[PDB]
Amino acid sequence: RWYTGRLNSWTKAVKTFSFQAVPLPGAFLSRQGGLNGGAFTATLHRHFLMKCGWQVQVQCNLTQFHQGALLVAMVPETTLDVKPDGKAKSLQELNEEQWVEMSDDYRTGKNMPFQSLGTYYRPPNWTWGPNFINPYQVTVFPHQILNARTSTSVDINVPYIGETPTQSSETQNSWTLLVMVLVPLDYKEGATTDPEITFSVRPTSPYFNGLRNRYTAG
Amino acid sequence: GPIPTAPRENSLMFLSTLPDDTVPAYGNVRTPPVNYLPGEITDLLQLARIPTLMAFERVPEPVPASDTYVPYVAVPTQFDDRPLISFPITLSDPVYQNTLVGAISSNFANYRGCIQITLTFCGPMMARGKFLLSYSPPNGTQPQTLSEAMQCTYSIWDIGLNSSWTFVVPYISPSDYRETRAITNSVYSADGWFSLHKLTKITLPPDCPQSPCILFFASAGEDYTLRLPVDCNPSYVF
Amino acid sequence: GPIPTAPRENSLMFLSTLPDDTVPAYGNVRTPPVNYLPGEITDLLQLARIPTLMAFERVPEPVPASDTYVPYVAVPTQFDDRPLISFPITLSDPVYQNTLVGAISSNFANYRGCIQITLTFCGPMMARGKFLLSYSPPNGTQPQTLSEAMQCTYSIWDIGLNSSWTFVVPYISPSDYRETRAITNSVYSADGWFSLHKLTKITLPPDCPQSPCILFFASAGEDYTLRLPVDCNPSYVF
Amino acid sequence: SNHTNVKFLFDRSRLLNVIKVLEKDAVFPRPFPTQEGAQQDDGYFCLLTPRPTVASRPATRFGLYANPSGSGVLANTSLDFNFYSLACFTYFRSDLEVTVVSLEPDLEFAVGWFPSGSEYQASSFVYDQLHVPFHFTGRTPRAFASKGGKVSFVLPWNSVSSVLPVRWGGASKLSSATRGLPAHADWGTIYAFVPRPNEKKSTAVKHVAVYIRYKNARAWCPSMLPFRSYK
Amino acid sequence: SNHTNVKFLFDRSRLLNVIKVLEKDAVFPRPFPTQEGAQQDDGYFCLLTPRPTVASRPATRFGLYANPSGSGVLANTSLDFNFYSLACFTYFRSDLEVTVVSLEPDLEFAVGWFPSGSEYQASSFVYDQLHVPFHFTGRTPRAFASKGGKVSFVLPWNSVSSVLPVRWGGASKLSSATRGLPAHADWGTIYAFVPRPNEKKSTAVKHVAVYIRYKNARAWCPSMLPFRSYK
Ligand SMILES: [Ca+2]
Ligand SMILES: [Ca+2]
Repeated sequence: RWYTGRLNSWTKAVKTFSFQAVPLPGAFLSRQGGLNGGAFTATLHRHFLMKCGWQVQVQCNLTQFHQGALLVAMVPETTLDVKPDGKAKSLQELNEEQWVEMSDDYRTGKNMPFQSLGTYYRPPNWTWGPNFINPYQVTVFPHQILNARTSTSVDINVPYIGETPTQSSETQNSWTLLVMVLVPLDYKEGATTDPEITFSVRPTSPYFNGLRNRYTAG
Repeated sequence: GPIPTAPRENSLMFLSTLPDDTVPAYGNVRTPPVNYLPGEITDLLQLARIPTLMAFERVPEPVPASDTYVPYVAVPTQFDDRPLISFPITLSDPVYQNTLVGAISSNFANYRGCIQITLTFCGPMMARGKFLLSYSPPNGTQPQTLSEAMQCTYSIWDIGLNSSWTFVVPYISPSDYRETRAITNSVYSADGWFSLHKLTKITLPPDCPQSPCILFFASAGEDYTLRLPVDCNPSYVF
Repeated sequence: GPIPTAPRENSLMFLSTLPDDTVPAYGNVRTPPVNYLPGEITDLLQLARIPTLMAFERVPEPVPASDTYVPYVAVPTQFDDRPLISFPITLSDPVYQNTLVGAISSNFANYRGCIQITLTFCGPMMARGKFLLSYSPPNGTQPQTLSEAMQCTYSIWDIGLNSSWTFVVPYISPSDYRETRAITNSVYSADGWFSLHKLTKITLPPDCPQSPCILFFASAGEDYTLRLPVDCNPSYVF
Repeated sequence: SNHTNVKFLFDRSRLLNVIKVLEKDAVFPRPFPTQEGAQQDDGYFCLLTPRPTVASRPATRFGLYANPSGSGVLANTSLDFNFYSLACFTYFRSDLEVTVVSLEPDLEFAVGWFPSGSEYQASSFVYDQLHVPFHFTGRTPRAFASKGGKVSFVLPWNSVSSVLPVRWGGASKLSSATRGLPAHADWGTIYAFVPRPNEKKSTAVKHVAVYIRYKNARAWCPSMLPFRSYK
Repeated sequence: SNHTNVKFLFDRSRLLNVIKVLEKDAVFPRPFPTQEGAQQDDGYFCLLTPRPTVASRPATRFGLYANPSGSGVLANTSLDFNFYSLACFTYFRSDLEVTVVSLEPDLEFAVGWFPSGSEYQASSFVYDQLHVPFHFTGRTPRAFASKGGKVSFVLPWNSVSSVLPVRWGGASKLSSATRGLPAHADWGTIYAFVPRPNEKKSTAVKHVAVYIRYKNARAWCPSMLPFRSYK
């Protein structure tokens, strides 16, 4: 069955290489943007492993007299949730900032978690990381476009992936979504203003394993 | 003879795992028949499945010898909503250590398959009772409650007649094997906990001894497999 | 064993391109099936043909971020007898660099075949128009005039409905390949220029946004071929 | 040629990094964080994968000592620039060819190895007033220098994991869950030592490096590659 | 793999122990007990089995010089920790692969051998004012260093006994019947010597060790393995 949530408004203040991202299944875990999964989401904790695909939709309001462009693409094995603070994002940070813009820290991945040296070792000069983002290369991924001249919604499906045939329900975070502004928003004044966004999801062929009680507490 | 050939960067060197042999010494060698001897043994897995004794602590035993890490447990008069015995699913614990499987694995890298878990009791035969058993896969908390155990991989053993019972682990692993060494209680090796609860309290006629004893075993199952033997440590020489 | 043989002036030496292998370590090796994973990828040419984004400058963009070398261009209200955009036919330019083909070639010596050139527009759909396109082979002057472009390898794209269009270079070369590295704008590699002219000016109804945007792509064609991969540079680590 | 054949493409050797020569049983560096006074033998336990690493242990970010002075001990890392700049894909698996490269001319040495995630313990025993680090023999092979020698060898895939993720987005542990750290994605560690007793420990200083080659690999799915600053 | 195949399992080499380099015909150590003044050449007659041993003669218990000083001469022993910790069986038989390991760099040496229970006698003769220990030639093979060299070889089962008891409970002799001592369960003794006359005896001191490998073995019946102290 389908599941759906909401996302902020595409605003004129947003620019090219401005975006936001969503993790799978972390969206359900956080009920991100009002998202709710319910029965299977609770089942997650009672089953120590799982394996499934996905099937999604996204929507946003446009009008003929708008110009600008947006992009949607799934990307796996990313650490986009990690902030420069070194942790995944709570419900407040993205709900507040509402649109990320590219910077060297994410063009390099330097924000990834790191270790405390202790007094034993010299402090390094952080300069590089492998989880960078090169936006010019993202067209390789199959993707879909939402633009005033094109559409107001999109649909995509993806398979399961992972270094093992199945993975822990709690830790498996192979797939991540990102949505980015291809061209800044604009329209002759008075038209549909700063449309909001929504997203829908379905898993495909999900199979729970490792049956046990709900998540022996932390 | 003299002809262009291929050298190597490390010709004639010695590595501990050299695969081939060298010049022999002599011919005319003769050896006697071993036929009169019983049963040449070929593989570890042949013997690893024989039930071995576990080494559970003796509940603050006050003897000057102190602990008695021993395969048996005594029967309590009282019970609580927490197992008689619990332990992580980890090969490094002493009850694992001195088993056949534990001794083997102590010189291996990774493990695969499942193990046989055998159970035993030692009290007077005029006793009737039952016990609950629950394997707890990895979770966010070590099981305590009987109801929790019921949610876990669980079964109940009838002590009504048989004072012994057997069990085999299920092999669930995202990897082909699992790290044998207890480097850390991590997703690579650690696989939750076990639990043990007494289903109902004592039932005995007169003159029967009180608070009897309970015994347990362990040994490999048919599916168990290990990988990459590893070197030993001689500190026990001390 | 001991027999006359053939030595070499550099026996057992190490060159980066040694063609053969050496002694193995162990037997008994087992590996898991990768069958559950999707689509093992074998060759670069499989992916190189996916349209990639170009990096055209943002016409003196005044943002404190300064330049925005970006695949798109904006629609001008005026036009001149000189292309909207022109550039030499050379793999080293930034618009080439960060493409699939550019990233590949950055670690190759020479190139052969042809590439796909894809075009795009971003304005309101109530727009009607046309554009002229002209590839300029090497000559004594970089094309400016529309008439000059018409003499060059040229075609016209209808923006009437389709806001995208494709093109493929023709492979003309006195040599089998051409030097990939921009050592100099020389007969070995450089192959002229490209030009872009708008055929007719704007046509829009009321309420439509003004001066819309134009987008473009690039990716390898079927005939493209490279030679002799080359080593990289890590300075981007900075 | 058909160079674009990836399997053929990467089957060549390249440097990993240097390490210091050993002269006794060594204290393996402690898990982080590490404090002054916890003396340990850094710079000999040669990790075996070009991933970002630090002090014989993996790493996620890349930081380096751009400055020549400061407080504390200088760690060491390892990156395969060629392959990592050419690695526009997601998952990986292959075998690994490697060969010894001594830095000191005229060297006599012995080397050893243990696999991925294989814990280390040597200690030493006195052979007639002469300590013999246990590692002189043990579970794993060894090779020796012909007063200098190009020792070469290969190792297979070993991890319980089905494949190697080129770049990663999971979490390492149930606690202190380090993102971007797939632990079981290497081949272990080696160590080069003089064939002399601990008593024969010398004042001289020696160093050795190594070259590594990919064998019969397999690759999956796309992945990005670094951008270049336009200046 | 099928590592659990015992025959495959143990077919790898490991150190036996060190011995001193010889420079003349030697006095074999006398049978115990031995008294001061009965000067004898201890520490060169290399016994050839990892059983507990003492002064080129077998041993039953294990005792070692945990203290650095005392009265008398320090003997030497030999134990194969890996195999003896893995030896959970009763009877045994196999062949034996072995290779030389010189401790002194840049050494020139010659080595010899004689089988299990083979008594020793060399003496020496003067070749033009130069003594020639008879052992320079004799019943058994010899091998030499290429200014250093990895001399290797193998030997078969030799004892009149049908098999080798892993651990033993019989009695050695009709008199002084030492329990736990099966005498005829080894391969003999070797000896490394300089290819120089006795007159060329030098002040310098040299040492050599050896590695040993099991070949095509056969095993019978279970047996226990050591317990570990829980502390
Ligand atoms: Ca040759
Ligand atoms: Ca020859």
